[PDB]
Amino acid sequence: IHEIKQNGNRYKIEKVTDSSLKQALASLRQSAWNVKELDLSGNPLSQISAADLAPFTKLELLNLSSNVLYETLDLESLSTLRTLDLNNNYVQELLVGPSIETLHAANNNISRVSCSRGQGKKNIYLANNKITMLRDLDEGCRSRVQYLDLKLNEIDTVNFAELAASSDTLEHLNLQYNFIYDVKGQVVFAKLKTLDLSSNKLAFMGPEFQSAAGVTWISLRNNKLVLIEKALRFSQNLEHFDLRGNGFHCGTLRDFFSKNQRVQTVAKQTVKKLTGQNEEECTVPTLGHYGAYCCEDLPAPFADRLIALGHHHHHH
Ligand SMILES: *[C@@H]1O[C@H](CO)[C@@H](O[C@@H]2O[C@H](CO)[C@@H](O)[C@H](O)[C@H]2NC(C)=O)[C@H](O)[C@H]1NC(C)=O
Repeated sequence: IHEIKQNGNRYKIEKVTDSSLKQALASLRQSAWNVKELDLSGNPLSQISAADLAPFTKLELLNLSSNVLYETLDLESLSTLRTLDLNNNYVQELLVGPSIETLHAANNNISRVSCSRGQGKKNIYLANNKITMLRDLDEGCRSRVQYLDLKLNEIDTVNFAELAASSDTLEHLNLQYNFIYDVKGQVVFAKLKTLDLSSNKLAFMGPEFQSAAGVTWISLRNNKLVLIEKALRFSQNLEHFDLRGNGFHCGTLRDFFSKNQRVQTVAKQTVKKLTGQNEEECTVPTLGHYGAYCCEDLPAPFADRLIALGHHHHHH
């Protein structure tokens, strides 16, 4: 009782099941040359094979969203596919081909993504999955990325070098709501416009952040920052700078802002825009401010001790 609706070279199939999918696709194969987009969203499909889709050699867009796909979705052999949407499924491991330009795969169980070597740019949407490290994405998936959304995953650390194959293409990196406690790596991201590392667990905004010197928008809101690398410099591009919700030593703010006066101004404007106030509200009134941010006097080695003792164990 399945239905194949159609509009030009774009087809949609409804009321299909694992048991009737094979038949539906046979019917579709009758006009395979005209199949540029196939929409299978909303069904109870629990699996689909590249082999099933192999005969559709002109297929550029495939929509599998809101099915019940699980385990491995391997479509690496669909050489023509440019856009794949499997939002809202249960996929654990995902493999896609050399023509992928846009990959929507939010709200799955994904812990592994692989992308065949390609030449174009990639936009990758992986919010709300089970990614625990950037190397869960293979090197193809980390090359020539333009937009990368990894929010609401379980990433523990970040090494910018692992994104070096996107140094010239990456424009947006969202890593908010992970559990990142350490960042390192020096990469010149020539095109990076936005970096979101808010709601992670960072204690030190270190020299690695020169990798983001050129951004327009950056947030480390609601981390656990105590210190900032005084040598960091941002550019005139910066319009949004959010370090609210941390635990800064006053000295570190004085040092950093002393050589980034315009950043101090951007910080104040950013807080004003978001809360209607020129400074953030502190949790403990025994706290003052340096510019817009709360801070405490952690002179001597107290600040360094908070950072070291924050992770008093060997490095994984
Ligand atoms: C894949 O199919 C889903 C479901 O039809 C699309 O999601 C909808 O997108 C349209 C247009 O953007 C919205 O009006 C609907 O509200 C969305 N529905 C849901 C449940 O999100 C989705 O856009 C399609 N993906 C692609 C890449 O075409």
